[PDB]
Amino acid sequence: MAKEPVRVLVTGAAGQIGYALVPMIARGIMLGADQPVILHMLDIPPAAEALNGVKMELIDAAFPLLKGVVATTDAVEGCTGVNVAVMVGGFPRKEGMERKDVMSKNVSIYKSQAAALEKHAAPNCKVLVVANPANTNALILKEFAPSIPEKNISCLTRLDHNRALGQISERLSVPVSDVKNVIIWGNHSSSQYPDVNHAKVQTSSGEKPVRELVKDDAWLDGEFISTVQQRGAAIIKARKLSSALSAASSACDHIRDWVLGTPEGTFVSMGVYSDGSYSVPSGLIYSFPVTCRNGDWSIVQGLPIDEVSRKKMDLTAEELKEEKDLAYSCLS
Amino acid sequence: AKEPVRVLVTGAAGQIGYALVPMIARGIMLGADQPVILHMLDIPPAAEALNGVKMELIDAAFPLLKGVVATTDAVEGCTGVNVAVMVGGFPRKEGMERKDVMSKNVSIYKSQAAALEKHAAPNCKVLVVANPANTNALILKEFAPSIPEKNISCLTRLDHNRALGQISERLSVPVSDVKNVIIWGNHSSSQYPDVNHAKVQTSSGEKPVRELVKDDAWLDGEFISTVQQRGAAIIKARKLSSALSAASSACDHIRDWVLGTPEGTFVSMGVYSDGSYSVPSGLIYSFPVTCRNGDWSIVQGLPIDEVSRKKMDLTAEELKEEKDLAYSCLS
Ligand SMILES: NC(=O)c1ccc[n+]([C@@H]2O[C@H](COP(=O)([O-])OP(=O)(O)OC[C@H]3O[C@@H](n4cnc5c(N)ncnc54)[C@H](O)[C@@H]3O)[C@@H](O)[C@H]2O)c1
Ligand SMILES: NC(=O)c1ccc[n+]([C@@H]2O[C@H](COP(=O)([O-])OP(=O)(O)OC[C@H]3O[C@@H](n4cnc5c(N)ncnc54)[C@H](O)[C@@H]3O)[C@@H](O)[C@H]2O)c1
Repeated sequence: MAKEPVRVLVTGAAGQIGYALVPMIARGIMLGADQPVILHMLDIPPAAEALNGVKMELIDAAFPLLKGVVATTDAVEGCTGVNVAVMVGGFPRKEGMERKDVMSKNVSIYKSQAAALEKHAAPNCKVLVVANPANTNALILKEFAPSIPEKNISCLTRLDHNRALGQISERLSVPVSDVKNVIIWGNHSSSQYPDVNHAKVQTSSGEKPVRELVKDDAWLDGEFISTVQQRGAAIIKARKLSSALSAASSACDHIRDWVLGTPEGTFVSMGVYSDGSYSVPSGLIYSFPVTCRNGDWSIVQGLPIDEVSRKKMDLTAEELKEEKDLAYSCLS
Repeated sequence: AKEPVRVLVTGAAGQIGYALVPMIARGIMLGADQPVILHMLDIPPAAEALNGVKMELIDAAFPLLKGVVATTDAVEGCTGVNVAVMVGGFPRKEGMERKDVMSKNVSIYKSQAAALEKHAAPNCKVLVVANPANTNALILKEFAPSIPEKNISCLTRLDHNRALGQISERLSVPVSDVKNVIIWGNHSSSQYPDVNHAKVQTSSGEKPVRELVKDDAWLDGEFISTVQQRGAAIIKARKLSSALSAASSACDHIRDWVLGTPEGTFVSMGVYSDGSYSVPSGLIYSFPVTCRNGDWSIVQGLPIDEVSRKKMDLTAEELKEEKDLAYSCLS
């Protein structure tokens, strides 16, 4: 059991995802059962009363790992000293909208808070952008925080990844604990490529490829992909709010694997700063298969890329370039 | 172990249900090594949202979760469950009289008692969260006479955890250093949050709360008022009653009940009274308990001073008034 706590910022903390996420952090799901945490929660002045209400409930839960809660609308205060920053602040989309449709309202948040994190967060702070459009908000953050190490900025495609795992589990009627190594390439949008070519299912007679067990490449290459791409809109249709329980849980998984490491034999999807791997342009926030060790991600190199995969990977890269240019047009 | 535990959450499409099901799926309720199957029960007006909750549980890829049943059929929901967390109900809204909140909620517990008693697994442990918590649980117990009486409880653990939090904040010490407050009686503003047996770990050993606070005026006055009124404070702040903290405290209640209370610690649970502490028998009333082998045991013999006695009796009388009101709703 560590004595030194980790300071974790959650922005957007008075909203749906924040409310689902902060108790998971307090209970040890993000950084481990033996790691005390201090929470910093940041929202905006219209939500000040609700934000204080969330803090009151965190206190009321008597979480033994929790060693402090700062609940504020002051970004300097919220960002000071933080070691992990999970950026959820921003507007959600409504039923019928695309994830890109909250760009105009949200990208200015990321331009502004980039400077607060750069000046005030702990030097090696790990940043995870959840708010949509996730990759482009993270890219804007990176470009306005040039002194944050490029490796420390990421966005959340782990919910797309977990959705893909869940679809395979349901299709095959096997526990999701037995399914691994799907890949989400590219943008958190309908251009993502949910790829099962490298995915495995543990069975009583060994690890088997997903395609070998599904025996329906047509489904995997068609309805499976559109189901994963459109899953967030399906949740909003069912609930009248977009996917907070599963987004919060997936953000815990993203940070946990990044900090504590991926298990041997497993890789996961993370939106990270592209370096030229897989012939994707460098300088995007782009989702890749990664392993994590010693607190750093490493792209899984050496995977075979067929021509269909190549085209999908290039299309999503081009969409990310277009979104970045439109984001700058939305900024002053 | 290997075989999953089946956990029913009723009211699963609501605010507390949404906060609670991922905690169960993560292992917070029954342990990090214990696979679980969820049964989620709601009512037809919430069927689409309930299906959305199941869709998100699948989307989260929870490795401990081995199945999800989402239903509006109470028999299906209760079949074979080993733990039942009853959150279904109607929270009080402006314009609802006390009798209106009683009538709309206790009828659920009369009805679902038969489904639980006939279909749940033997030795199923039942926790009623929905308000009025103690009275809903008493109605459930009375209509499910074949469920062992010690297997029905209600949630005062949020009141208990609130009292721990208030002491932590007053002393500015981590809440992990505070233990052994007691919530006596009703989950309501008549509860008695008692610190006379509570301790705080310090650099010079465990010390009684009263010795460290050195502010009997606060502990006997505003501290009690703050805990009694805290649910109302959450509503004022958020425009909704507690959910994150209710779900977390329900996990703590079940986890301590099933896995045992920690060494040296007792916790508050609303349980079926047997005459202990000169509290009337046959109520659901919150007591300090330890848990082992899946059963609670009241911590007996704690000294009760005159002021405490009066508070313990007033909350018992309120429970008798609620029971009479419940009965008047059930004909
Ligand atoms: N997989 C993903 O990456 C994923 C999944 C689901 C939702 N999302 C996105 O997450 C975001 C939050 O969704 P939600 O449902 O919690 O929405 P919400 O409206 O319930 O919460 C957003 C909160 O952000 C706060 N906010 C606005 N500006 C802020 C600022 N400058 N600083 C800090 N906080 C600010 C708001 O006041 C609000 O409390 C949305 O953009 C949503 O589309 C992402
Ligand atoms: N510490 C406590 O004991 C504590 C704390 C907070 C809230 N509560 C109480 O918990 C309950 C739930 O609060 P909430 O905020 O989640 O309210 P909510 O309205 O969001 O959720 C209640 C859900 O119960 C469902 N419901 C109604 N009848 C049902 C039935 N016959 N079977 C199954 N489900 C049924 C509803 O459709 C709803 O989805 C309320 O009674 C609340 O007052 C208790």
